[PDB]
Amino acid sequence: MFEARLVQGSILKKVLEALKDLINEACWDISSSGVNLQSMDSSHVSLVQLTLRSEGFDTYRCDRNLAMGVNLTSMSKILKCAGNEDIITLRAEDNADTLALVFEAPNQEKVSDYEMKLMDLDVEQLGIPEQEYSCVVKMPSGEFARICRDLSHIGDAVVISCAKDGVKFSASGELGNGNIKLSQTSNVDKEEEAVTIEMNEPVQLTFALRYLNFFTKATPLSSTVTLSMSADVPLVVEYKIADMGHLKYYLAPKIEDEEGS
Amino acid sequence: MFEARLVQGSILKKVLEALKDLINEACWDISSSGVNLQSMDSSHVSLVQLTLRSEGFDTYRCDRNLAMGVNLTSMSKILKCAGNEDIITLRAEDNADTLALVFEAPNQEKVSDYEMKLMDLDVEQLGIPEQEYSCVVKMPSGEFARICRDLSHIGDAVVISCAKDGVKFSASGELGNGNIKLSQTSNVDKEEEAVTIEMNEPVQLTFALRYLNFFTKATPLSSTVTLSMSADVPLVVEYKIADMGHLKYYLAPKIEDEEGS
Amino acid sequence: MFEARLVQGSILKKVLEALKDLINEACWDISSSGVNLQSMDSSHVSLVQLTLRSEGFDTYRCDRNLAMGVNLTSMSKILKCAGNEDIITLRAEDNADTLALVFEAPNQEKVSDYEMKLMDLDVEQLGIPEQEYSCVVKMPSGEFARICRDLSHIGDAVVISCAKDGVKFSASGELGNGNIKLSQTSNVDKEEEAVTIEMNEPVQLTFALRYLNFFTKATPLSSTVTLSMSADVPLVVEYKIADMGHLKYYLAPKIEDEEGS
Amino acid sequence: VSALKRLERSQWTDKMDLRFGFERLKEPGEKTGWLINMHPTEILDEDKRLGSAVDYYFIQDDGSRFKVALPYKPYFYIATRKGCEREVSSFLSKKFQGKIAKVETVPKEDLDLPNHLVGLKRNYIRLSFHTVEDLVKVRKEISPAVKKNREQDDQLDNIVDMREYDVPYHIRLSIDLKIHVAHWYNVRYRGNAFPVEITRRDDLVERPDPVVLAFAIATTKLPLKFPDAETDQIMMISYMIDGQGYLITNREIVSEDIEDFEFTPKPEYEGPFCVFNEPDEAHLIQRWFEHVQETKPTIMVTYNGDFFDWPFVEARAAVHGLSMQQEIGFQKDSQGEYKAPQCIHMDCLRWVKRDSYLPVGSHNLKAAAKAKLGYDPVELDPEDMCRMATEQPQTLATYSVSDAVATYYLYMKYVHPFIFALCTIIPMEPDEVLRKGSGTLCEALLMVQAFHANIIFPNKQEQEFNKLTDDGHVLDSETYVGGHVEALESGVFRSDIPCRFRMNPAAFDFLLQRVEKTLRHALEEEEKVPVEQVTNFEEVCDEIKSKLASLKDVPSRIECPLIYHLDVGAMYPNIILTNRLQPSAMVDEATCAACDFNKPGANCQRKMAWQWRGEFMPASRSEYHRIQHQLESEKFPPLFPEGPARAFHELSREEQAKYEKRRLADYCRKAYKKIHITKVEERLTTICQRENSFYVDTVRAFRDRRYEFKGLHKVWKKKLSAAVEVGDAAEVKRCKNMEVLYDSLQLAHKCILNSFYGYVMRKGARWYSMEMAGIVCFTGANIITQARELIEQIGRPLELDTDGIWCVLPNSFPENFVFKTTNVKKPKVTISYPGAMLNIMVKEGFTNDQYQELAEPSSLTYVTRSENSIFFEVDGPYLAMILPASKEEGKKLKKRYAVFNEDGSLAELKGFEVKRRGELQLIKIFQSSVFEAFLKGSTLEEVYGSVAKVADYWLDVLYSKAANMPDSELFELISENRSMSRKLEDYGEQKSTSISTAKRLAEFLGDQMVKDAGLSCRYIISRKPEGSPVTERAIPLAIFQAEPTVRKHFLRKWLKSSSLQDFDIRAILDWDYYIERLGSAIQKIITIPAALQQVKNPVPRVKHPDWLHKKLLEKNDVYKQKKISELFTLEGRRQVTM
DNA sequence: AAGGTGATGCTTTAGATTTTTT
DNA sequence: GTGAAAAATCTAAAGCATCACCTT
Ligand code: SF4
Repeated sequence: MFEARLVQGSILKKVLEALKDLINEACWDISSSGVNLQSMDSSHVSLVQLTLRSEGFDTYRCDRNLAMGVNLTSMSKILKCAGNEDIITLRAEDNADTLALVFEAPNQEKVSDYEMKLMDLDVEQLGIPEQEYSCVVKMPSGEFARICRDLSHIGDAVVISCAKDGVKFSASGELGNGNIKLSQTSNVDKEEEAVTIEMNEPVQLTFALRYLNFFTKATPLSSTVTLSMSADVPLVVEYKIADMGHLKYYLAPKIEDEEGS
Repeated sequence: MFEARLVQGSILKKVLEALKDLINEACWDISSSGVNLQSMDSSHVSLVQLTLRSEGFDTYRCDRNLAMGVNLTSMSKILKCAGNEDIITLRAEDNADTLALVFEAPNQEKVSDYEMKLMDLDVEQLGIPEQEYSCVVKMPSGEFARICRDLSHIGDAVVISCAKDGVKFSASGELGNGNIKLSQTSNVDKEEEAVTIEMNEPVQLTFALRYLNFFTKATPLSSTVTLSMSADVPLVVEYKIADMGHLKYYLAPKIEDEEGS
Repeated sequence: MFEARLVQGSILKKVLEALKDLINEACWDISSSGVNLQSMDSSHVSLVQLTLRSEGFDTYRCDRNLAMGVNLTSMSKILKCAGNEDIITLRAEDNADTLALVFEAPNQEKVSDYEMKLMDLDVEQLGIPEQEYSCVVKMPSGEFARICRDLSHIGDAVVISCAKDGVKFSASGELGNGNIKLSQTSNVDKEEEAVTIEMNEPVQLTFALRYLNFFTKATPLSSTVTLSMSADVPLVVEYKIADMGHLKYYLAPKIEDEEGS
Repeated sequence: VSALKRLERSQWTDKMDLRFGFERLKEPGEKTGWLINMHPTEILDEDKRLGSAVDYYFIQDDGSRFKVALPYKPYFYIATRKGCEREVSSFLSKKFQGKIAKVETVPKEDLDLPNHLVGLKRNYIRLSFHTVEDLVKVRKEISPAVKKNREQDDQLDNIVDMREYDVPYHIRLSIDLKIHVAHWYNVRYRGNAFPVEITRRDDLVERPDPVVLAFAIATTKLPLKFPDAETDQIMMISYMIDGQGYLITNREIVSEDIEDFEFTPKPEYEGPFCVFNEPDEAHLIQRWFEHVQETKPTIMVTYNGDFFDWPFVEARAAVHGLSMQQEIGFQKDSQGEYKAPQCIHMDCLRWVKRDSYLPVGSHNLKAAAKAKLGYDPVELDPEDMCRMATEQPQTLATYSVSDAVATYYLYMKYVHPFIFALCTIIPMEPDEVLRKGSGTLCEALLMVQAFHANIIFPNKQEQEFNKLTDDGHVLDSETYVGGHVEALESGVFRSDIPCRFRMNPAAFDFLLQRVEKTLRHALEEEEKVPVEQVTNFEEVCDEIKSKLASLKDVPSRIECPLIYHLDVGAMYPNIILTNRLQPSAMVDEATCAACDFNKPGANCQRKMAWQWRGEFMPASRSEYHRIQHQLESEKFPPLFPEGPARAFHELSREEQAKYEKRRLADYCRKAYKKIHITKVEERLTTICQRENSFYVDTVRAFRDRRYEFKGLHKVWKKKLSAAVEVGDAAEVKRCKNMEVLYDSLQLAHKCILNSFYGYVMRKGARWYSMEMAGIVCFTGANIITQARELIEQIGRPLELDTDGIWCVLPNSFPENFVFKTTNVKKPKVTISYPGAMLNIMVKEGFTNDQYQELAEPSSLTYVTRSENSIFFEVDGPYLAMILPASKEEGKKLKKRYAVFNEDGSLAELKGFEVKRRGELQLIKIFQSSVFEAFLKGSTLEEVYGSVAKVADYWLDVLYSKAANMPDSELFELISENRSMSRKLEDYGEQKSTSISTAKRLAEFLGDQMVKDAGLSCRYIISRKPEGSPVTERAIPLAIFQAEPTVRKHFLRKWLKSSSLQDFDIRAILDWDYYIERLGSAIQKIITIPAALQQVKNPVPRVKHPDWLHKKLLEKNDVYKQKKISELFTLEGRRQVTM
C-alpha cells in the first residue's frame, strides 16, 4: 500500500493546481525513491515532469513501482476543497481502482477523507537523459509571474535570450513588441529575491508563450525557479518544491527550418 | 401611518441580499409586533419566514395591519444604495401603494429617498407547525458556506448525516466523491467559531446543493447558523439577525421513494 | 524626441481605466506645460478634458507641439500589466511611428521596455468659453460614485435641482423615481469629507444617467469631486488632483422642448 | 342543432341548387355524368324519416348539369371480445329504438393481430344509423366512456375499441361504392321505390370543360391601415367565366369612364374583359349577383380570399339590405372557411402552400405567378393605390384584372388538372384535397387501398404524455435521428479548375477484380438486357482496365475534376419498396413468438438498426412524482373568463400537461442548469415480411404507375409536337387534353409517393410507427456513408444531404460507356460507370434475400426473391459547386449549396438566405449577384478575385452611406419583412424584436392592427438609444408614411432624444450593424472558404474570426511548429491497470 | 505594510425560442 | 411538411481578474 503523509499541504494543492492547466491527463507513478510523473500534454508540444522525493515527507510507505493514469482537472477541483494549512495524506491500495485523500485541518478537529476512481488511457512514455545546459538563471517566482502576465498581452511567441548583459524576454505581436532586460545581482543580502546567472555561450532561442502561462501557475509554490536552456534542446523550467523535490516544465522550441535560404 | 428608523443599516440590507434570487414575490404583513414575511417560491419546495420585531427598531409606530404585495427582487436592487452604518428609514401611508426609503447618514448630512410600488397578488399563506427537531446544530456561517461552495463543484446531491459524533457531508457525482466530518468542540472559549450539536436519534438525509448555495448568500449577516432536521421534516435554516430578528429557510428534502426494490 | 519620467504610476494608470470604456480612441496633446487631452465621446455626446501639468510630474523633455493618435484600449492593456509603485518613462519620436514605455522598479532590478505602434486619427477640437457657473458643489468621491452607481438602478436619466438648501439628485424610471438630498456641514476639519453648496441662483437641469455611471471610473484617482453647472449649460465634473493634474467632464444636457404645449 | 333547422337548411339548399341549374332527376331514365362535387345533405326518403344522403353534382359535354341524391346509411365498426359478439348486438338492438338503421357483422383482417396468417379474421360489429346528426349523437354518447376504459387498460362494458370514428361520412360513401371525382358515370334513375344506380364508364376519358368563376377585388382603404369591414366599400370587382372576363366598377370613386379592353401576357392566356360602370355599390352588388345567377357556376376561384375577400364582402353585403346566405350561398363554417352549399370553393393559395414545392418566400401574387405561370404581373402598392386611382384608375383596372387572370389561369393550367388528377384516386371532393394537408389525403388513399384489402383501419393515435424512456427523464421531445447531412469541405469546385487528388491504390486494386462484375450487373439488372445480345463486351472490359491502370500507377495527381450528384430520385420510396417494411408489421419478439410461424431457421424476421434521439428533463421519477402529487387540490384560473375556481383532478389533459411542463421548466432551472439533455442511442427493429402488403405494394403500384404514365406522357408529347406541326385543331385539342391528363396523373402519383414517408410519423395519423421513419432514414444514412467512404477512398466527397452524395472524381475516371446490342427494342444502350459500381456495392451489402411474396393464398405458398431498386442515378457533369463555411469553431454550413448546370445557368440553389423569409433585401440581391458573377476566372485565385471585385461593391455602398445612390430605393433596401405566427397575447411573456415592433404598432395604431394572424411585421434598428438590446430599437417602417408631426412625437417618445434636430433616414440608421450583417454574410459565403483553401484574403474589408487569422499567420511564420516526440528520443510504451 | 481572501463586476459561451428551408 | 439545420437574438450561469479589507 502507498501512503504519503505531509504536514503543510498548500504545496501539494498548488503543485497540482499548476498541473491541471498545462495537461489534461497525467501518469502517477510510485516507487521507493519517490513519486514520478513523466506524462506529456495532449498537443504533444510540451512536457511536465515531477520528482517528489520520499525523504521530504513526514511519512512515506510504498511497496513497489506502480503507474496509474489519473486525470488532473478532477483531482485539482476536488483538492481545491482543502484549506491552505491542511495535512495531506495520499492513500492507494495494491490493486484497487480508487485512491483516497485525507485532509486534516489546522484546528485538529476537522477530518476530510475523499476518494476518486481511476480510468485507463494510452500515453507515450519518455525518458530524459542528462545534457549540459549552457545558460542557467535563478529567477524569483513572483518576478517570473509578472513576466508571463506581462509578455502575453503582446503576442504568443517569446524570445528567451541569454547574453553577457543578462537575460532578455521579448515578444512580438499585432500591437508591436516588448523587450524586458534583466541583470544579475551583486550586493543584495538576500537570496530568495535575487537573480543569479551562469553561462557558457550566448543563447538565442524562442518558445511558445501560451505554455509559459500554463506553466507559471506554480508561482506561490516556492519563491525560486531555475530557467535552463542550451542550443536545440527543450527549455527547462525547474520549479523546486521545498525539501520535497522538483518539477521540470519541458518546452519544446519550434525550431526554425531552412526554407527560404 | 408607518415611520420607522433603524441605526444599523447592514442588518437590513444583507437580509434582503439573502432574498434577491431565491424568491421574487413578497407579501409583507405588519402589526404591532413588527413586520412579517411568509413567502414560498414557484419551485414549491422552498419557504422563507422573515420576522423583524418592533422593539428591535429604533423608533416604531404603526396604525393598523396592512398587506404589502410587492415583488421582492426589486428592492434588493434598491437597498444596496445605503452604506454599512447608514441609517434606514421606512415611510408608508394608510392605503398608498408607494413606499419611501430614506438613508440618514450617521454624520447627519447625507440623506436620500426612493419610492417603490406594489402589485396585485393572490398568495396562499401556509402554516408552520411547531414540531420537535431530532438534530440541531449551532455552527458558524463561514464554515457552512465553505462546505457548500466546496461540495458544489464535486457533485449536485448531498448526503447529510447528523450522528452523535457530529455530522458528515457527502457529495457524489461524475467528478468523484468526498465526505467531510465535523464533531462537537468542548474546549472552546469564544462562541463565534464554536460548534454544538444536540441529538435525539441519528438523521441521514439527501438534499440539494443549489438550494443550499442560494441559502448561504447571507454569510456576513450572522456568525451563527442553526440547522435543524428530523425524519421527513424540511430543513430549518435559522439566522439570528442581530438580536431583533430571525430568518428561517424551510427546505423540503428530496426524499427518494423506493422504486428500484 | 519626447521623454516623460513619472514616479507615481497610478495617476496615469487609473486614468486609462477611466477612459477605455468611455472613449475608444482619441488624439493626445503634449506641451512643455504637461499633457492636455480633449477627447470626444464615441457616441458623440460628451467631452473629456485632462490637464496634467508639467511640474506635477517628475520630469518632462519635449521639443515642440506633438499630437499622438494613440488608441486607448491597447495602451490600456499595456499599462494593465504594470506595477502601482512602478516608475514609468514615456518615450516618443518626432517622425517614427512608435511609442516606448519603460517600467522600472524601486528595487532597481526590475526594468522592462515596450513599443506600441500608432495610427493617424482626425479629431476636431472645440473651445469651450469660460463662464461663471451658478452652482458649484463639493462632495467626496466615494459617496458621489456610490450615489450614481446605485441610483442608476432606478431609471435612465437624472434631474439635478439646486437651491440654497441643497442639491436634489432625482432620477425617474420604470420601477419609480428617487431623489437625493444634501445638507450642510460646519464642524468638519478634514477637507475631503466637507460638503458645501455654492449658490448664485436655483438651477434646474437634466442629464444622462448612464453617462454618470461611466463618469465614476476615475474615483480611485481622486478623493473629492466638484459638480458645477449654470443656466442651460453642460454639467462640468472636476476630480481635482494634488497639484499633479486636473479633470473635466462635459455632459451636454438633453433640454426638454415644449412639445406637449 | 334542431331538426327543424336541418330541414329548413335542406329545403333551402334544394331550392338554391335548383336556381343554380342543378335540377334533380325525378323521372326514370338513363343519364351520363361527370362528377365534380360531393356534398353531405339531408334528404327526406319515401318513408318520411329523417335521413342523410350525398348530393353528387354531374356536368355533361354540352353544358347541361344535374344533381343526384344518393342515400347510404352512415356506419362504423365496433370491436368486441371473442365469444361476446352477438350479445353486444342484442343489447344494442334494445337501447336505440328508432335510432339504428341496422347492425351486422363484417369480418375483416387486422394489422397488429398475432398469428394473423393462420386463417383467422377478427369479426367486428358494424353499426349503421340514418343521419349524420344522430351519428354525432351516438359517438358523443359512447366513444369517450369506453375510450377512457381502453386508455386506462351491463353488456356495454365488453366493447373494447370504437374503430373508424373520425372518418367523414361522404368520404366513406366515396370509398364504399367507388365513386371518385372526375370520372365518367352512367346513372340510372329507376324511381323513388329504389335507390338510384350509378356505374363507372371507363371507356370514355376525355375531360369536359366545366363552368368556373374566378374573382378578385380591390378595396378602398384609409392610409396606413388595412381596409375594414364596417366603413369601407368594395372599390371594384373583376371575375372570369371560362376565359371570358367581366369587370364591375363603381363611379363615385373612379375618375373617368373606362371602356372594354383586353390584357394578354402571352398567347397561352387570353384576357378579354368587358367593363361595366355603375354609380353606387347597390348596382355593383346586384349586377354581380344576377350575373352569378344567369351564368350558374360550379367552382369558385379566389386567391387568398378565404380569410380576406369573402368575410369582407359578406360583412359589406349583410348591412346593405342583403344576405350572402340568401343570394349566393357563402358563409362561415366550423373550420373558419367559406364552403358553398352548391359550389366548390378553390383557394389557389393552398396549392402553392402544399403541392408547389416552393418555400414560403413565394406565396404572394407576384412570386407565385412568376414561379409557375412564367410571367411577371404588374406591381402595385396597397397604400397609394386609392390615390393613384383617383388621378387615373386605368392602372388600378390593370392590377385588378391581373389578379383575376393570374388566379384563373393558375387554376386552369396547374391547380385544376393536378387536383382533378389527385381525386381520381383519393376519395375526397375537390374542396378537401386542396384544403387538407398531404397527410390526410394520403390517409384517405390508403383508406381506399386498405378497404380494397378488407382490413379494418387504425384509429388516429392518442398523443402520449409524461414520456418515460429508461428512468424518469420526462421527454420534452422524442425523435428519430434523421438523415446525416454534412458538408465535408467548403469553397469552389469548378469543372476546369485543377484539384489535388490523393488516391488509395488498394481501392483501385479492388476495382481491378470487379470491372467484369460491375459491367455484368450494369446490364443484367438496370436495362434488363442479357449479355448474349451484345458483342462489345471485350472492348469496354479492356478499355476500363487500361484507363484504371493508367490511373493506378499515379495515385496522386493534379487535374480537373468531374462533379456528380450521385443520388436516388426518390430514395425514401425506394427503400420502403425494397425492404418490404410495413408500418403495420414492425413487431417485437413476443408477438413473433405468439405466431405459429416461428420455425427454426426462419426468414420472416428481418433485422435493422436505427438511431433514437431524446431531449428530456434532468429530473428523476421521484422529482416528477413530487410535483404531480403536490399539484392535487389547488385552485387554477378557468379557461372561461369570470369563472369559478377549478381544481386539478378535473382538468383536461392539454392544460395539465402544459402546467406540468411549465412547473418543471423552472423547478430544474435552478437545480441542474439545463432543461433537456440530448441523448442519442441505438435501437434494433425486427420486421415481419408476411404482413398485409397494403403499403409497400401500394408504393410499388404508384411507382410503376408513375413510370407507365411518364412513358405515355413522353409518347403523347411527341404526338403533340407532331400534331402542332400538322395543324388540325380537333386532334391537337384531344392530344393536348390527353397529355395534360397523363402529366397531371403522374405528377399527382409522385406527389403521393414523396409523402408516403412524411405521413407515418404525423401526430394524429392512423399508421403511426416511429420505427418506420427511424429505420428507413438510418438505412438512407448508412448507404450514403458507404458511398461517402468509397468516394473518400477514390476521390473527394463534397456534400451529403440525405438524398445522395455530391462528388468530385478524377477526369480520367471511367464515366460512361455505350453498347451496341442486336436487340430490336434496344439497338444501343448507354450507361454510366460510377452509378454502376454504386449499384453493385449496394447489391453486395443491401440485398434483401428474405424479400418475401405470396404465390398461393389457399395453400400458404411463400416465395423468397431478390430485388433491389435502390439505384444511384447520376446527374452528369455539372459545372460548379459552391459550399459556404461557418464562423463557429470547427463546424461549417450544412444543407445549403449552389450548383450550376453545363451551359452556365443556375441548376439549384438550396438552403441559402437569398430566398428565405425574415431576411433583409440587402443580403439577397448581393447573393444573387455574387453567384452569377462567381463562375468567371482562370485559376483558383482568379475566381476569388473576380468575385471580390463584385462583393466589395456592397461595401463601397455602405461605407459611402449611399450618397449618390438615391434614397427612393433605400427604404426597401433595409426593411425587415418577417411574419408572425400567433397573436401577441398568445405569446404572453415572450419577448423578441417582432413582438416589440408589434407592440410599438399597438401603441401607435389601434389594437385591430395585431388582432389578425399572419401580420407582416416591419422594423429597423436605430442608433441613438444605445446600450439597450436591439429589442427596444425596433422602430416600424409604418411611421415614415404617417403625418410628419406624428412621426416627430412618436420618434421622441420611442428613441428618447429630445435634443435631436435632424430626422433624415440616412443618419438615424446605424450603418455599423448593417455592415456587420453584410460582413457576417460575406464571411459565411466567401471569406472563410477562401481562407480554408490556402488562398490570400480576397476582400480585406472584413476581419476573420480569431481562430482563423492566428492559424493563418502561424502557417505563414518563419519558425515552424516543432513537437517533442520527433524532436527528442523516446523511451517506450506502457499501459495502466485498473 | 503587504499578501491572502472574499465580494463583485466583466467576459464568454451554452442554450431557449422563433421562422424557415428542406 | 416529417427532421436536420440556419440566423438571430436575449439570458442565465460559470469562471476570472481586480479591488477592498484584515491580519500577520
Ligand atoms: S415474422 Fe414470422 S413470427 Fe414474426 S409475426 Fe411475422 S409470421 Fe409471425
